[PDB]
Amino acid sequence: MNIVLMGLPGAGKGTQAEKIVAKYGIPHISTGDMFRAAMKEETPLGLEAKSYIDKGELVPDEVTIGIVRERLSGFLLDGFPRTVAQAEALEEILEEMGRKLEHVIHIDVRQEELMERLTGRRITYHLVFNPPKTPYQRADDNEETVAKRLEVNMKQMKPLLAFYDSKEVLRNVNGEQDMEKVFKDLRELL
Ligand SMILES: Nc1ncnc2c1ncn2[C@@H]1O[C@H](COP(=O)(O)OP(=O)(O)OP(=O)(O)OP(=O)(O)OP(=O)(O)OC[C@H]2O[C@@H](n3cnc4c(N)ncnc43)[C@H](O)[C@@H]2O)[C@@H](O)[C@H]1O
Repeated sequence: MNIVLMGLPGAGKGTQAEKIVAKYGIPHISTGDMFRAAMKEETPLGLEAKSYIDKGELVPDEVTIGIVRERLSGFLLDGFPRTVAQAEALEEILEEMGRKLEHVIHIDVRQEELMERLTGRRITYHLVFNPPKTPYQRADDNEETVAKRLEVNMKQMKPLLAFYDSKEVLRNVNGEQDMEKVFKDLRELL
């Protein structure tokens, strides 16, 4: 059970991740969560990562690969690879491990829906979609920062999708649905 979740900021990676972990019971290696853990603990990694994360940019491939390579030593990779260079590195790591990627799952959502999804997010919950009975909000979910995140991720998305689409491991799922309907489709694949 070796799975990769990729998707644009706010597509529903982490949302589906929790459901995948609860259903199947596997490790969940989320670069985003790892950086947030590292940032909060003020480790050297966290410090140098913070500048890029707060800017909305991607942290360099070297350090991102470093952190993942060690941490892999079934699984659910979340937000990795999100560049080709990262994916190129993963292929070697996995061959070095003796475990191949069974499925790469792209959660497809539309750049318009993402702005609303990220701004309305409360941590997950959402103000209009998954509302709490009664009423924190992420630092990088600011309108201005979200725009930078979408810009930067879309650019790296195409080369990846094409990469994995050629490999014949890519599987698109319709992300623009109810949470459980999105998960059902994942179930079908998994
Ligand atoms: N490999 C890498 N290389 C370089 N840098 C890296 C890296 N990996 C991480 N980073 C760094 O990490 C930073 C942040 O990355 P990261 O923390 O991974 O965030 P992201 O990739 O930008 O995506 P988000 O986490 O914002 O959205 P999500 O996909 O988790 O969706 P969510 O479940 O919240 O759900 C979205 C919202 O919508 C709602 N929602 C969920 N599902 C549905 C549905 N089906 N219908 C309607 N609404 C829904 C939810 O309630 C929720 O509020 C990056 O800026 C970068 O700095």
